[PDB]
Amino acid sequence: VDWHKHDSKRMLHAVYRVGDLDRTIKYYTECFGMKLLRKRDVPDEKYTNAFLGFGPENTNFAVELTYNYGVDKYDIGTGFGHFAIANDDVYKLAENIKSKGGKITREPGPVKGGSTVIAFAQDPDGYMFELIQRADTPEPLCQVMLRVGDLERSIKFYEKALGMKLLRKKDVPDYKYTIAMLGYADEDKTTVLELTYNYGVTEYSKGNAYAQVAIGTNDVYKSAEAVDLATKELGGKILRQPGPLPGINTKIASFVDPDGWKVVLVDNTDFLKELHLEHHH
Ligand code: NA
Ligand code: NI
Repeated sequence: VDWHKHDSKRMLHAVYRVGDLDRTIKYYTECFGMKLLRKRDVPDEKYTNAFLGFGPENTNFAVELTYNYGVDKYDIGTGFGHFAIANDDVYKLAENIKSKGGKITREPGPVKGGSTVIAFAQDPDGYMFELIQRADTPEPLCQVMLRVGDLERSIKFYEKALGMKLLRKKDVPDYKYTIAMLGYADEDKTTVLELTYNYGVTEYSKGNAYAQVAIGTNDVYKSAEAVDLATKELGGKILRQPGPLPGINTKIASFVDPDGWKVVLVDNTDFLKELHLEHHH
């Protein structure tokens, strides 16, 4: 209810799995112009994380790659849409991606109409990146797009569970889809969650590739209460109850939305503590 007004939430990162960490890092840095921000090896649990993006994690959204030792392939499934990168010259960007050995699946040009210039690139594991031409972006990693079976239900869920704003809604009956942009700030200044409904399609597979999106909150207990209240009316479920993780002590909670997409809430202060320990110690 009123807690969302008092909280200061932020989209932190999308977490997903990759077959070859160095290869992805090279593709993102050379083709997409990302920076490698942080890398954490966790050999006791046979994984390595790498965080990449266009600005420091304390002010920007990132991608969090997970490499499970020896595991070289995953199943993306049908529900996962794409990540989007906004850039002021998509023709040049798509040419860069090709010249670095990357793959363009949809050549640069205006969309449906037109006239926004877009392109699509495909990464080594198969994840799609929409390239969107925007003149002066403050946050290039600008969308995570997921498919959903009931858009109204989802919009209400992200509003009530997570305090997101419905930023934009666009129905395109000519092509049998509707989209919504959800987030914590104006669409052109932030990373949005784009939810896509295809007419008469109510289920998709979650696969095992995409893991979750992480959202920072000033109180995981209060935010998890809000989520639990939402899930009672609309669907989804708390998975990990709010509390500190052993050792590091970062407070988190996790849940699934009405479609099965996974969200992790992270205590904002604890997240900054994590970043600090990596970078300054
Ligand atoms: Na599309
Ligand atoms: Ni210190």
